[PDB]
Amino acid sequence: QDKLKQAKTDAAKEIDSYKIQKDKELKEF
Amino acid sequence: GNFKSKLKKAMLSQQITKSTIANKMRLKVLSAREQSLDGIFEETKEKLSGIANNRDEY
Repeated sequence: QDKLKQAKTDAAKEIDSYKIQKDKELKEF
Repeated sequence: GNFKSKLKKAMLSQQITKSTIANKMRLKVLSAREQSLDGIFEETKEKLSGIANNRDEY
């Protein structure tokens, strides 16, 4: 059983880092 | 949500910013009417001196 990867799936960190980088569009505007 | 608030604030600032600009843009225009009018009165004062120096007419 590879249940350890179940925890490793929590990051997945860049999924929100890219979102924050895009949200920097408010500062750009 | 943070984004939201920040964006709103920026827009709000711009609102206030424009609300400020127009305000002073008005005040100078009004001031432009005042100063010219003031100048008119200045002229009158000058002329009021002239008639005040014409002894026979004064």
